[PDB]
Amino acid sequence: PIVDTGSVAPLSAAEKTKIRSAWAPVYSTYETSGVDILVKFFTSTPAAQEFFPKFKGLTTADELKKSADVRWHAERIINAVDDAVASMDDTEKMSMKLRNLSGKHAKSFQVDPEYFKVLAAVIADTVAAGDAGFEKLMSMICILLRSAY
Ligand code: HEM
Ligand SMILES: [C-]#N
Repeated sequence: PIVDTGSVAPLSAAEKTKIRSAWAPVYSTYETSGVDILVKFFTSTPAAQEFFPKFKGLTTADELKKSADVRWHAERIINAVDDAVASMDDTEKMSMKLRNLSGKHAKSFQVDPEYFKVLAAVIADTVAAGDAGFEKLMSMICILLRSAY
């Protein structure tokens, strides 16, 4: 499972390899996959949607699915994960951008951080359900997201 504390053991070449092949298709169909992830997130975690002003009034899966607002936002989420994927070998680059995102989330949007690991789990389920390699990358992501709190 995905954790947002402690430290993560380094990825092995096998992990890196599978993360990359599983990520590919999700990224290339971002306009579709991105929406799916958000719909899934908000229907199972309704508390979380309140932290999103732009999505006020979208009360159904169908409404979420068809809102352009959700689509544009979702692409920014995919692009950020994609940045992490692309940077697995360069801890200094990876970290830098995530630390930045962390600061924005705590001081700018002021979100409750308990949800980072919940969203990250919807992403892992979408990309490759139960893959241990993918869950580690997602855990590194969550740790870093919590860094500015
Ligand atoms: C996997 C974890 C997540 C990633 C990769 C992520 C990524 C992002 C990105 C890339 C942005 C845009 C930053 C910018 O405009 O410069 C953003 C904004 C935002 N995020 Fe996250 N996020 C994550 C989790 C969450 C969660 C769980 C919440 C709610 C609890 C949240 C709430 C927000 C809000 C409210 C905004 C601003 C929306 C707006 O007004 O445009 N994020 N996020
Ligand atoms: C931010 N989702």
